[PDB]
Amino acid sequence: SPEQAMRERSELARKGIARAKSVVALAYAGGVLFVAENPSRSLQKISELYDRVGFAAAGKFNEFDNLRRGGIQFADTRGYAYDRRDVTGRQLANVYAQTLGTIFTEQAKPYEVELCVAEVAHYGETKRPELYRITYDGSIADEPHFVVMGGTTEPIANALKESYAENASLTDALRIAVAALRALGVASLEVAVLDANRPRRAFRRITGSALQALL
Amino acid sequence: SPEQAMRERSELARKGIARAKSVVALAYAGGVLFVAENPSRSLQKISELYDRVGFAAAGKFNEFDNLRRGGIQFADTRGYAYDRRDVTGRQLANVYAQTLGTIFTEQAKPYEVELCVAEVAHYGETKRPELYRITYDGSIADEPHFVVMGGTTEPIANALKESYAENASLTDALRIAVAALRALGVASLEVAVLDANRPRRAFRRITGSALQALL
Amino acid sequence: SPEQAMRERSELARKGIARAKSVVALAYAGGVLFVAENPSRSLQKISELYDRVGFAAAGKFNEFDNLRRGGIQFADTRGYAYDRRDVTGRQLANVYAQTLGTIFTEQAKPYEVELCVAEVAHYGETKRPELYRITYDGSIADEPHFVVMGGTTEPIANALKESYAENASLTDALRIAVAALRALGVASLEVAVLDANRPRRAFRRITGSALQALL
Amino acid sequence: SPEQAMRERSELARKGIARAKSVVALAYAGGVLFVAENPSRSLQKISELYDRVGFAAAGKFNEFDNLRRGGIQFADTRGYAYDRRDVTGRQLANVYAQTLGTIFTEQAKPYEVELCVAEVAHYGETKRPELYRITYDGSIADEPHFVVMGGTTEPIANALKESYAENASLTDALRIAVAALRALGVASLEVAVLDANRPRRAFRRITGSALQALL
Amino acid sequence: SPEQAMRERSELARKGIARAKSVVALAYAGGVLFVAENPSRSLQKISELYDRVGFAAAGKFNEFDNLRRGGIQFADTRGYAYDRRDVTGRQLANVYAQTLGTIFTEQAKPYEVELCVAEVAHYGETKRPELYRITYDGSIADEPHFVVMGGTTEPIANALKESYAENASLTDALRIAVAALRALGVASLEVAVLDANRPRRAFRRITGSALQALL
Amino acid sequence: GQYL
Amino acid sequence: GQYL
Amino acid sequence: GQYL
Amino acid sequence: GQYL
Amino acid sequence: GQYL
Amino acid sequence: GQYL
Amino acid sequence: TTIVALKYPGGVVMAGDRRSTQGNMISGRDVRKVYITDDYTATGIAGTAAVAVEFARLYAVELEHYEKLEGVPLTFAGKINRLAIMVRGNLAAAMQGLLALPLLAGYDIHASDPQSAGRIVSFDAAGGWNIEEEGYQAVGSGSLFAKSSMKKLYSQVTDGDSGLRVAVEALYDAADDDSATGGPDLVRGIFPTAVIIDADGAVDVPESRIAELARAIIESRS
Amino acid sequence: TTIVALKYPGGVVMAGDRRSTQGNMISGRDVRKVYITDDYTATGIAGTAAVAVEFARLYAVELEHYEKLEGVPLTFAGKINRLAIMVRGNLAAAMQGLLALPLLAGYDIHASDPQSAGRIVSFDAAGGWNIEEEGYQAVGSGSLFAKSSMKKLYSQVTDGDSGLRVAVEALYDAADDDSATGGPDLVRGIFPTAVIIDADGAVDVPESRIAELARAIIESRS
Amino acid sequence: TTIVALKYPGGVVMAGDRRSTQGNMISGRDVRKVYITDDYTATGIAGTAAVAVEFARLYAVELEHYEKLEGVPLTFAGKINRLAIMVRGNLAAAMQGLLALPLLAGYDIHASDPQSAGRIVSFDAAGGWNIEEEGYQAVGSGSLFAKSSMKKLYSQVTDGDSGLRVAVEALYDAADDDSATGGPDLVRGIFPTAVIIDADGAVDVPESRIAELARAIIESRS
Amino acid sequence: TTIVALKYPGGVVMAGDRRSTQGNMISGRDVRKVYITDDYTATGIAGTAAVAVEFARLYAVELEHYEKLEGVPLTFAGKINRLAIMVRGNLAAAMQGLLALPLLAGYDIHASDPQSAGRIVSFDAAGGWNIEEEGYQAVGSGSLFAKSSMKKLYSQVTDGDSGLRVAVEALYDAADDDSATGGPDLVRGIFPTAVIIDADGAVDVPESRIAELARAIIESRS
Repeated sequence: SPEQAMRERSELARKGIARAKSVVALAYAGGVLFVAENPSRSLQKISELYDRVGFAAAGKFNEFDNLRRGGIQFADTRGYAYDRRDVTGRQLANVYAQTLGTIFTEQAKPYEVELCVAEVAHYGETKRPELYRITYDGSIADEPHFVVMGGTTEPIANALKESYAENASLTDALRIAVAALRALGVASLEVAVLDANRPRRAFRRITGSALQALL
Repeated sequence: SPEQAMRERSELARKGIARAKSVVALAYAGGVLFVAENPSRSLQKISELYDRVGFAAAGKFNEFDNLRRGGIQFADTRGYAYDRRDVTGRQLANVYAQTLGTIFTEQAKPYEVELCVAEVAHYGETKRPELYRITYDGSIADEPHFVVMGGTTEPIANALKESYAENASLTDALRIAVAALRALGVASLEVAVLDANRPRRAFRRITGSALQALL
Repeated sequence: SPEQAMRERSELARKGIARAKSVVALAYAGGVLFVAENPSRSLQKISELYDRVGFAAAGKFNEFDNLRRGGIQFADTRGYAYDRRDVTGRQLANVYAQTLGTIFTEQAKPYEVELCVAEVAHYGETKRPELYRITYDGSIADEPHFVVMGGTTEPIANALKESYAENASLTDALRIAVAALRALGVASLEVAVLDANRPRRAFRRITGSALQALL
Repeated sequence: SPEQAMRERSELARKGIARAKSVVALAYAGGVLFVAENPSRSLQKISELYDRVGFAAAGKFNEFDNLRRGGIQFADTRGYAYDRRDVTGRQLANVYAQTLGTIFTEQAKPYEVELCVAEVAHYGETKRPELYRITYDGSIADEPHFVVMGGTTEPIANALKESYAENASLTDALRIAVAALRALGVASLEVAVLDANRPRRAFRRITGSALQALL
Repeated sequence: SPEQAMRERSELARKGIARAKSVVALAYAGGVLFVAENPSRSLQKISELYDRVGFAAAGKFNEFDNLRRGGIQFADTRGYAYDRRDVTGRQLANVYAQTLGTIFTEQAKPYEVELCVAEVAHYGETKRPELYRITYDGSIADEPHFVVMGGTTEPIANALKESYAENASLTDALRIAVAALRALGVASLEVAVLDANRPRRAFRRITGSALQALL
Repeated sequence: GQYL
Repeated sequence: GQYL
Repeated sequence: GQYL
Repeated sequence: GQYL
Repeated sequence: GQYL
Repeated sequence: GQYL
Repeated sequence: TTIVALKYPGGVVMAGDRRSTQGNMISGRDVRKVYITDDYTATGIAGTAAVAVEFARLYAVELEHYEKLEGVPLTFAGKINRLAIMVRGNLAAAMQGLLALPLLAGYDIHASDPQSAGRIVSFDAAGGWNIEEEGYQAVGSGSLFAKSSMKKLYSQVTDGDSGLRVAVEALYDAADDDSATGGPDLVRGIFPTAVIIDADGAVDVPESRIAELARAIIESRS
Repeated sequence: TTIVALKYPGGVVMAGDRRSTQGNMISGRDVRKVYITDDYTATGIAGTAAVAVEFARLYAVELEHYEKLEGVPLTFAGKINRLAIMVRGNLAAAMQGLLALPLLAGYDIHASDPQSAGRIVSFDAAGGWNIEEEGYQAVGSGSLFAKSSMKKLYSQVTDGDSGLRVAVEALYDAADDDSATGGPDLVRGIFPTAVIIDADGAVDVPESRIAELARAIIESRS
Repeated sequence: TTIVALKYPGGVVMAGDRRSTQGNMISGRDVRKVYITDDYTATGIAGTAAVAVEFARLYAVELEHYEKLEGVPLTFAGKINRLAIMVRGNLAAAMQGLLALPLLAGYDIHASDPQSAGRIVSFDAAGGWNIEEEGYQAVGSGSLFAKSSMKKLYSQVTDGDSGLRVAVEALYDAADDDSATGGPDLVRGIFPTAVIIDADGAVDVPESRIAELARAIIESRS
Repeated sequence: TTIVALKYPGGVVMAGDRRSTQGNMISGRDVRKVYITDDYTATGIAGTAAVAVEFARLYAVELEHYEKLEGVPLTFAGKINRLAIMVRGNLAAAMQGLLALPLLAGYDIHASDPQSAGRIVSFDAAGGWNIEEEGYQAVGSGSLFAKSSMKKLYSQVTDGDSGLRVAVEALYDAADDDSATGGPDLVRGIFPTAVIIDADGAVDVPESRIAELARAIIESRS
């Protein structure tokens, strides 16, 4: 039964995504903050998509790493094609949705990953930054408050909802995020920021004595 | 039996279409009017296919997005090849029907979408709008008055049928359309118009304060 | 079983054929008459194959539209390659038979369309107009008097057998044809003529007010 | 089973050709005489393969029609490559046997058809005209006296066997062939000859008034 | 079920791994030490990946030889493409994981191999060596003290965990390592070293009389 | 696919 | 059925 | 699936 | 594979 | 195959 | 099969 | 050679000569260089006659192909575009020597004003086109003399017949000024081809009217 | 030919002549070389007229295509980049004589200051672009004379009308200096075309106002 | 070389000489350059003899192939089309000295009047074709002298034998005027090849009659 | 057009003028030939302005691409190698005239000595690169004069500001020597652009400091 085959594929995707650590994305006052529980120190799951566009995904590391590389190369190609400002996270969001639905359909082994897209207005621009959550079957979600990735997203989404404070400060948003994801140590956690205050490249990682001091 | 698989594909198609957000298109005095109840501020199930050629469909967003992009490319190619006026929406409807029949017959997971295209006369030209509904299997039908997409088509379809008034004004058409569709809020609704009174590009989206004022 | 496979393929083709509207073409005094009950005011199942060669079809619109376009391309290629007068509808019938047998044997889903091929003598030239009846699988039949397509063939075919008179005028032929086809008002009817009295392009469509007057 | 598949393929083929018309190729004093059961008029079951080489097949039309085109084009290519006289009917028989064995092995639905080829000595040359019977499987047979194709082969073949006389006259051979075939009317029959006394092109169709007078 | 094939493949690769010799990589004062119980003098499961990057593999021999050759090719391609120092073993591990997950998913038979790579600091710079473990499915693991591989992993793993000494001497690391592996002679045993004190290329094979003296 |  |  |  |  |  |  | 086309109240007319040469020798005497492209368009091509015939054939083929494919003829900008496409396709061969210059006239059925439905479009070596506003145009070697004459002879353009006489006079004048263009041969009874396009469509001019008009003009010049 | 642009307080205006020639022979008298590229950008191309026409068509094509595909207009710099891409791609044609050099003006709708949202960008043979900072630019054969006069006349730029008058004056001067450029025709009533872009978009100038300006300038020169 | 074709009342005649040379020195004295194409068609090609033979073979093959493909011969226009296709394909190679100029004649069995069913078609270097209406035509080096004499001798054409005598006379005169064309070889008994086409079909003229006519012409001019 | 670069104790600074010409005519006056390639590397290219801009964009794009892909910036030598690859990829274009000579300066953050972390690399036509050990480098038409001036004035180089002064003086001198280089225009207030690279990154120089330094230099030379 193709119905049962697709059900089995979807449940396999659900199992693979659930057996992944929690990643949290939230838009605070100074931009958008990303925190990922990362026991590995070499592996990264939060990268920059473009100058004001950041990357977040959960699932199989190789899968979403390849997806990140594809999205980044396409974004670079598009920006070179027209302009640095002509690229919007919505564009690559649709591109990711297209390719994810594509691989889910054609490929026998699906990519059991859950990806999010966050972008910020350009420097000197006022705009509520936009969030895009894309599922394995090309299911895009424009979450207006906070994005939860991997594992049992229900408790973290609940704790984040109960304590979501719009326009929260860097440190306050960090505290809210860590309290929610707990519901740990300085290590094993990966954190980075899309800073609207940045002139061109909004992305910035947070690590070392910095991350220690901010928590 | 192949009949088993084919009817299974059809059932999958109209089940995906049934659990899909409902969009409607109306031909009114000033041209053609479109309403989609889209919560997503970014996603657009309706587009302009050409100057006086409009786009509207329901189903999986990536699917009809790809179809929209291909059709727009084809219309642009046709216009450049011969002329702007040489692009007739009837041709595009035929192209969409053939490609969707192709998808249905050969492509593994058929698209669970149903498409609409509308056409107004050129500026300073008199002609009734032409409405074409395109099914997942590729079936094409022409609606003299109105076309209803997505979800349970029967209730809203009957509502418009009982409440239709030909040559209705923009405001009257939108009021009756929203009244039937509710069977909503100013937000979560996307509307656009094929304005025959436009000199070259009949398409025009209506959002925000004007959308509130009309509603 | 291959026998079972062929039987089910033929059955699906023939049920698609039966579940279709009816069209009949006849050789009348001025040439070949094409009479169909086709409400679609925009989709046409009869077309000019060439200057003295016309077309008719019964089946899925996209399928035989594709076949019509391919045959037209080939016919134009043949005419340009050698000559307009060197092109014969018998050539086209052979080509279509090849293509239909091909699609029936190799394709997963064949085309459930039956066709008619009509040709008329050149201007100033006397000849019995030629009718070619080709089936889904490639069976070609030459009809000396009339060709009946679509749905329940038996009633209208018998009626024409008992109503057809050779050397029928436009009016007499059309009255006989509509009387047979009733086994409908002027609207929702599609009709055109291959007029040997045309110098070069024998095909001609009669529609609307002139059509109504002819009824 | 593969043996089961092959035997069912053979049964398919024998039912096909058995359920088909009958054609005969008979060598006589002036060359070889060809008579086919063709109630059709546009369709020609018999054709000329080369200047002294003839064509006669039996089965579904488009298959042997496509094969005929291929053999003729190859014959023309061979004649151009070396010479007109370098073309021998044995060449064509071998080529057809090769391709028919090929299609029988490879094709899911093989071309069910039975074919014969005739060759007559060059003008101003004496030689016993050559007849080759090639089956769908690819088995070629050389018959020195006569060839009978398709349908209920046994009664007509036996009747000719008693009634066949070598070096028979054109009229005598045609009347004998008619008698054998009856096992019908002047029309509905295809008549052509490989005529040895012809300077270059031995082939000639004998139809209508000439055939009527000869009948 | 696809899950059935996936799991059977999983324990297939696992049991292929089990039936393999034991190889260990450990970081010590002067860098990293590689020890393998290779009876064959010609065969070497250990090689150099780059000037400061070493190679460790176990499983089906030719498979990981292919991996070694491909990784060496890519590393050389990158070093020439950008710079010698621009090559980091993290990149190589990413590439290996990508291709490994690829072949695990798509290839009919996977590679029953495990991969480990050690990268040592450039000459004159201080940095802890990093050890990356890459299993058949591409699961990358960073083990900051030592990496075990092949056969009964548990006893030797426990032995090293209880016995691990940071900054162990070359001879001391050798002796503790051979003690762990016994949980043999200089022959049938492969030993090689990445020496951070080396100017450009850190790899070195310490075998034979030198190895005996070290033992 | 449409039949009409 | 095209056997002629 | 994504249906809006 | 690896979901880390 | 060769596991060495 | 042609075997002669 | 020289081929001409001028508009008149209610339609347009296209005409060209019949002479073909290869250098100074006369290779053709009755060459037909005007072709009814469709029911409402006709074209004439100057330059290499072979290329002209090929382009006429191919262009009519493309037009009829699109029309029957779509059940609707091309619009005026559409057919102009396709012709320009073909001309640009000749650019390499035109540089090589296979040079041809078309000229297109058409009656605009979709025009709001029926009287001003005539459409004359000129074409350059680059393939670009221009819609003529002077109401007249010509191509060919002696096209300069023809356009100069019809400059002064557009004052009496009033109907189909006046345009016919004016155009044939211009062709005669260019032939008087161009050796490569053939005059109306009374000895062989050969006269330049002409075609009328109106709301009723494009129609060939019967030879008798051309002959008598030429006789009148020659007598006037006598 | 010669085609000019200039920024004025509150927007930009674009204008060009109407003459097309073959060598020193006159082919066209009413050539429209300025095209409203979008709601807020228009352009004119100097060089081969056919190449210019097809470039204008094509570039507007990609603009509309991207707009529809992405649901958002391209940024000004993005349009600059695309136009540069296409002109650079035409280098091989330009070297063999198929030269066509464009000039793009547009109203940067995203400018912080509405009063300085007009943008003039010129293009070189290599395709390199420059945003003009002198507030005026011109292309074409007599572009030297037009820019030279406009150097003096830019002091008098204050609004749309002043820009109109000074631009048409510069075009008249270039025509007075260049044979290849066609001046205003009081006899044929043909005048250089102009288009105005502002916060409200790109709009064609009615020929009446152009004729008024031309007559006034001629009378001043009288 | 020189090859001719006249339309006698009742069909058409085809003939050509037998001389092949390489510069001033002779390679062939009995070269059959007239090839009976089909039942009602016969052509000869002037230029490079090898290329001519190749083209004759190829074109006859093409016609034969189409005939068997379709069970019906091509129309005369179609045969002209295919011949012109071949010629234009050759054009490139002919640019390197591989020049071959065919001349095509045929009897149109589909003509309304059997009396004027003969069809004479000429061709250019470019491949462009022309149907002859003067009723006579020639190709080859001395084609000028041929057609010039044919102009004066066509008045005497009343029967098939009339055209035969006229054609052989014209060929003789051209050979008398062109070194590259061979005259009737009395000492060798070699004479130009001639083939006649009528309602019966195209058949070759017996050499006895040709020699008779040649002797008659020589004696007349003796 | 001439672009210079100099190391100073604690970093490096590079600068270039603003003049672009097409032969002897002045085509541009405010050309920004200085580009911040990244945080600790910047470059300027001499030659074709279009090719220079294209190379700047593409090289910066490649650098950012690698940075995002690998999460780590390239080593200085790696950037040298990539830029040299890019230069060599333009060998054919340079030979046909698309010449572009980039000069690369950067702050080696991984250098053992922070003071000597500045890195200047010059390129040849073949793409060969050289780390300049003289502490100064320059490209462009007047590059020779700047080299000579820097030879004299490098003695005074002590800090960033001293390097600024000497570099702008050298640019002034090269402009005084070479016509193709634009001097500091007090009339238009346009001055050569410069960017300082040091341990904190690459920082553009304010125009006010440039203008005051240029005024001081001019007064000194007065």
